[PDB]
Amino acid sequence: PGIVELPSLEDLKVQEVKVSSSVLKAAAHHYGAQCDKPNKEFMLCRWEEKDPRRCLEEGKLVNQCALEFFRQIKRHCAEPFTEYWTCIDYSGLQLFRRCRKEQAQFDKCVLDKLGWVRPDLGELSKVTKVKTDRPLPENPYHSRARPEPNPEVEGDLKPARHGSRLFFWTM
Amino acid sequence: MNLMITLLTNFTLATLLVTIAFWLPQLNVYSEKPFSMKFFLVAITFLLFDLEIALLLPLPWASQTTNLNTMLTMALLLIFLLAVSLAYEWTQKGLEW
Amino acid sequence: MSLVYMNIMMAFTVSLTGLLMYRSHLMSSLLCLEGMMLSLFILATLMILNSHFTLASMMPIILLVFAACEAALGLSLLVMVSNTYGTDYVQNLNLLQC
Amino acid sequence: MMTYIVFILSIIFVMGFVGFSSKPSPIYGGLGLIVSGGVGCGIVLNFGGSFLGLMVFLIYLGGMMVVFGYTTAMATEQYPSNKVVLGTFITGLLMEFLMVYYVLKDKEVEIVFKFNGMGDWVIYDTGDSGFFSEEAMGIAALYSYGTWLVIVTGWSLLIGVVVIMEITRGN
Amino acid sequence: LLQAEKDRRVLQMLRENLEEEATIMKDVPGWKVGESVFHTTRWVTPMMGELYGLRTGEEILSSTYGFIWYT
Amino acid sequence: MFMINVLTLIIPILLAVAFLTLVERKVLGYMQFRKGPNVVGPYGLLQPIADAIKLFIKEPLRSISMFILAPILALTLALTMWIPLPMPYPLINMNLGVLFMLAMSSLAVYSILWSGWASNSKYALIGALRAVAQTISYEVTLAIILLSVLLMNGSFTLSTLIITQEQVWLIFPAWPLAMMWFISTLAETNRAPFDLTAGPFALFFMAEYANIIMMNIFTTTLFLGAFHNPYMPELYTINFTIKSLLLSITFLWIRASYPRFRYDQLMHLLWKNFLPLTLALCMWHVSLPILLSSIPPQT
Amino acid sequence: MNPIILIIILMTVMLGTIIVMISTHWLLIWIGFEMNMLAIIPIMMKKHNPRATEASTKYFLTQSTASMLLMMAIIINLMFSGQWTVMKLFNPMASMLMTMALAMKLGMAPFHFWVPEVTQGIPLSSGLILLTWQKLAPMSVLYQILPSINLDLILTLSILSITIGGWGGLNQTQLRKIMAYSSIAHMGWMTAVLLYNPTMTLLNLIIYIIMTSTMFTLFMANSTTTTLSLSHTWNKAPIMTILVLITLLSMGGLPPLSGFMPKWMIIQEMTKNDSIILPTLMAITALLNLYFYMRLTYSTALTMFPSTNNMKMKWQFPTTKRMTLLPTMTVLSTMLLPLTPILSILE
Amino acid sequence: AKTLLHQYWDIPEGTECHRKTYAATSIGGASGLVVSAYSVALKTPTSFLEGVARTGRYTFTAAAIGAIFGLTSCISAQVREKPDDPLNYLIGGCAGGLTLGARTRSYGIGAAACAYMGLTAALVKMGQLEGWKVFAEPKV
Amino acid sequence: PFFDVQKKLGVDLDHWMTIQSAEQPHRIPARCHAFEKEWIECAHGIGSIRAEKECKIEFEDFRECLLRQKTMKRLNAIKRQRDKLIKEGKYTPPPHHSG
Amino acid sequence: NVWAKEPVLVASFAIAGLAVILPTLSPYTKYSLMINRATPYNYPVPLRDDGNMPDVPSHPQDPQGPSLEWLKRL
Repeated sequence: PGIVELPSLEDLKVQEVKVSSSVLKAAAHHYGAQCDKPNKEFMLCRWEEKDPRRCLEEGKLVNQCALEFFRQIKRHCAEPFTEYWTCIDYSGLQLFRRCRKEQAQFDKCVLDKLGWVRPDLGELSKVTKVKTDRPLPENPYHSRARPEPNPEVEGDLKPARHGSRLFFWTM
Repeated sequence: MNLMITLLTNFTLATLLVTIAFWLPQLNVYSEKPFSMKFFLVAITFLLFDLEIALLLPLPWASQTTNLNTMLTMALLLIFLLAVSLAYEWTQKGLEW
Repeated sequence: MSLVYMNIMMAFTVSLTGLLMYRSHLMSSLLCLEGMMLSLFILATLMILNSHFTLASMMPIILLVFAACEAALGLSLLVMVSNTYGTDYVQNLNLLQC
Repeated sequence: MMTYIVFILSIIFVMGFVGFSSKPSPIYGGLGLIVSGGVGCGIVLNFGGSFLGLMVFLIYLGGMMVVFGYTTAMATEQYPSNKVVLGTFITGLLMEFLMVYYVLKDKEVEIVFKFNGMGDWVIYDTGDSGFFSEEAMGIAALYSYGTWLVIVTGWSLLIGVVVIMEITRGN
Repeated sequence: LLQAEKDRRVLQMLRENLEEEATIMKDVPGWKVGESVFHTTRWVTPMMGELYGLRTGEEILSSTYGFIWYT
Repeated sequence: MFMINVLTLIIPILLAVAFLTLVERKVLGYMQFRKGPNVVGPYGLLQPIADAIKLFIKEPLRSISMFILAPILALTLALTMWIPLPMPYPLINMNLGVLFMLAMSSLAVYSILWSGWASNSKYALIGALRAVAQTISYEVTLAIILLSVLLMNGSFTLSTLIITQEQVWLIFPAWPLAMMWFISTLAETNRAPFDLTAGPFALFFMAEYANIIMMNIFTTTLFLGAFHNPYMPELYTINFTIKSLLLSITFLWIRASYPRFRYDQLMHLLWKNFLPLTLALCMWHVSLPILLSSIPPQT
Repeated sequence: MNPIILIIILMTVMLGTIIVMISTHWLLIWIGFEMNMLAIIPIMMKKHNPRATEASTKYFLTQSTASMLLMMAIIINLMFSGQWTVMKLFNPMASMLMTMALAMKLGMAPFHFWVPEVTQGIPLSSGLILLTWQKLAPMSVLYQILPSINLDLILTLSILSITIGGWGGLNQTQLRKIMAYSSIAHMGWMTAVLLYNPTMTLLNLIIYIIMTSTMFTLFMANSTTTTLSLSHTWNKAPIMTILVLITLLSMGGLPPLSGFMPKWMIIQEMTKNDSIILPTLMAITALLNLYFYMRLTYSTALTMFPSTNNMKMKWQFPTTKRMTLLPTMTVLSTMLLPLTPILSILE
Repeated sequence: AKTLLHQYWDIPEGTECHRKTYAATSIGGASGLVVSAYSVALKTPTSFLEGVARTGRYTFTAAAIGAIFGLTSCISAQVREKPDDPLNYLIGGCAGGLTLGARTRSYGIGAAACAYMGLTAALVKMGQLEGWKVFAEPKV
Repeated sequence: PFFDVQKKLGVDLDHWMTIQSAEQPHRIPARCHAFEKEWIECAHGIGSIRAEKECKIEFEDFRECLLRQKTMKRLNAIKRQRDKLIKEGKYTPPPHHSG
Repeated sequence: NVWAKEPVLVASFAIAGLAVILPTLSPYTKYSLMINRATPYNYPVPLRDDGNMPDVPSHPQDPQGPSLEWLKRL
């Protein structure tokens, strides 16, 4: 029936953040702390219009903010960040309560040389307002109009006209 | 499918143990030459308590929700009904010998 | 139509014919009723798990616990039949003739 | 040992149902129904299936066949074959082989349906962020939402207990 | 971030699949090339055959049934 | 490497059960005034090995398919029932394993009933029917008590259980529940004081004692143990093994002392003493975390 | 048993049929049918003969397979358009199985083989409660699911139920089989209207329930199960004769009497369509099923059979029975001709 | 059944002769299969061979009814040539009833079969000619 | 009948088990959530027969979302064309292991 | 009295009665409700800015919204 709209690889080519599981998991609090202020624009895009093939621009934007974040943490402190995620790495499913010494070392690293107070609980919660450029559109469900209204049978009632109007039993 | 491999290996090694138990001795030497009612009450008794166990047992997965009052209420109602069934057969001298 | 559903419904029909036709006993008939119960359980379970029908996932467990106590009732009835006789044949039930 | 492992376990499932619905002696029927319940548990755990399938496996295999074989062994004897039983097994095996024939050698099989017989990985989710299950919070309802249903369920089971003792000579 | 990666990856699978479908059905009658069978032109989530078709065994086993019997 | 894992599980089950038999025979011997056995070889090891051999060369005689199918189920339970037991890294990370324990105990009840049917219409099969009834009267108690002792643990995953046992043991928040459960382990192992009750006797005997070792390992994991330190799990393995060994010696040691019940006294005692007390302890364990504000982290 | 236990079990029969009445969901309807089965078993086998044992066996097997076929139809309905709402279905096959399952549930002529056999070897209270509530329960479900039914099924079951409930009984002298055949005939009449205007079906259900209560109450006036016992009821009391006379003739369907009112109004709202062959067939068979009524009347109400002494001994003793509510239901169920415009009470 | 009764009414009346008899034999064989299925599933005729004999006899009698009915239908339509009367099929149903009485070897019973089957055939042709809706409208 | 103590007491004791798209406990969706929302918002004040007449498109859309029938039909057709052209030998397929 | 007759029954009804009644006395059920409500599973959604709320803090670091501090203070 109707043809589809698939935007090709012209816009579908941004270099991925090709780091692994444990490093990305152990860097998560600072990743949500300093950056991920404009990714809620992306998430608001995604929930106001549930049609990916729309929010590609802010997907590119959160990709490049993640890349710049890792560049900024790579040039500065720490190299023992690598020590920290390889400490947390081999512990099966990663209990964050395993590796604590190097968590403190990385804390003092980031706070002295760059800042970034670690987000406490419950700061990665607490539903948040943000602005966009576009107004929120009507019917993202590509919905037709209403089929029909019901004509409301209302108004006050007369008494029984000539009784039951059966074979007899009048009045 | 890893557990299917374990089940297959255990089943095959156990069948080889049974065939070692049977077809090993090559020295083929010399071939030579009412029920009761109170048995049945225990099984159905187990059966109905097992069914109410099936009703009870998803309790700890449910422990993270908001409606705590209704949870505690219907949980105590379920264990209370189970104990009421037990006390009913206990006082109506059912499972006795 | 998710072709496992095809032979599940086929084996349901064969279980139903096993419930219907039987020539010697009644416990085998009740056992084929239990197999039909298993068929209904499996079909509903696969559907609710496919559809991500997460809210009313009560259906297979409640279906089987209820039809379980149905089977328990059937066991008590067959015990009463076998206790007022020596066996549990389809025969020696022809009394109360029509 | 292929893609159709769910389909093969479905075939063995139909084999077990035909194995006790060919009307054997009832303890052989209980054996075949134990086989059927195990492979149906295999099918539902292939759909995952982690909780409910192995759950009611306890009630079905762990609670029913034991009591059936119990009553079957104690009540009647059939103590030491007939052409009707093996003939029913012949007809069931032939209809099974006919279904295998028309599935694998053709496009579709229609009794009164439209079955597309191919690789049944469809339908399946595209790896969403579930993080519990479906079955976990699924059956972890009945307590914050199930007011009426478990009340009438337990009430029906209590009435089942008093019915059973009455029939088996209340009081 | 993972959500954006998933979106780029599923659009990549759909684009590859429609190009290879345009090749693989080049001389068949009927067969409009981009048939959304659903009348309502919206975003619909694919069903892992729309994503993981034409792969022959390995990656469809690791993807469709990987979590279901991993370990 | 996974089949190598399977072989390293199920090759020491033979040595484990055989050396369990020599251990229990020597232990009963020193419970009495007996050095039995010590004459036959160095401290009696070749005596159980060669005695197992002699039991395999007995040449017995004889329904045949049923007689095949019962001990094969018993011993494949005895093999396939050490899978999720989390000696630190378990074989399969099952999301739920305790319900699998219950299901395969019910499969052991299947095994006993099939053997009783294969016994060919005997007063022994009536007694085996009674043994099936007493064995099936216990999975209520075991499942409900197991439900309560996992209720303080959130999930069925049993790795959460090895997390829970780090601070204190779980024997302290539930000791009488644990006592009733240990009596139910004595009950499920079908040994003294809970009795009574052909071939292949080695395979059936093997099934019973592997079931014993399973119940003792599961007891040791469920209630106590040590801490799972990663990158040296063998410390936890050693401490777990020592505690499980002491518990199994205590298990045979309690078997060494008391006469066995009457059947109707066993039923009377079971229902009218464990079953209301289970329900009362379990409803108290339900209302406990809401009155301590400590519900476990069901992830 | 105990009276408290019977209070609880009859309370659960009430609760099961109310849950069938009340829910918008399917699972609760199936649970209501099952609880109805589970609680209606111990009302049968209230005595201790193997007659009631085999009757309970037959009832359990047919009742159970009907419930299982119903659950099959519901799961097919969710194989198609998926919701648990009690409305129009979305399959000819699922509606086909559902009407067949409810036909085994209440009793149509392809499925009527268990009804006389279960109603013979039981006490009268069990038969009364099974007839009233087991014909009351599925008609609610049929009333709710009516706009999705192919008319061939309801029409064939209705025609065949009326004609087999007519043709059976002419050889039969046991009164319970007579009343069960009458139940089959009136359920066919209750079924044949449902695709046209269901108000008539529920009205015929009310009328038939009140008539059946009066009938079995006058069979509980003393311990009678055959016709010759009814001749002894003639010679022991005169009022029971004329009351059995009028209730039998209201089951016959004669115009100055109340049992004609469900027939004629059904004929009316049938024939406001172009259905003429169906009313004339149904009404000729409604002429047919009056003959066993009339031979019971001719036996023990207007002829005078010779009786046996010790009725002389029975003359000294009062009728110290209990009646649940006999005279109210009787004269309401017989003199209800000029209240035909109480049709519209049912909305 | 439905498709072959629609085949029978698709054959005009009208003269497309002995295809009418083919369709009527098919209808009679279907009805004989119905009643033979009831008579073998509600009797246990002891044994299976006697059951096959009873089924073949019932299907043969019903196919004989349909065959001779369609034959004298065609004979009336070709000799007297009044296409739209109930009278020819009254004669036809009487012929079918008398041949049923011949195959059961009863004479007055065959005359009763003549009377009733002729009246039913007259009803079928007459209501189909005027147009009377079978089973339902089902509208209101 | 259809009694409405359900509405007279006004308790949602049954209105949660009923359809999809209600309040699931952890707020997760079903597979065809928006399709049910559109079909129900098509069929709210609608007299159950013009529901068949005038909500046809979205009801067929919901049915083919639930079962996914024609999509599997088209998939089977494409796979059989793949089989006949690999029997032909033209372009031993670079769909697998390439773009 | 019945303390010698069926003592396990007496202890069972005692612990049962306290398990029923004992939730009426607690300073901790409100703590249970706060814990079991304030644990996030799904994504904390964003929303449109221009409702002009003196709430809903635009920064996750910003404590202007309702949060928890009794957690780390036990």
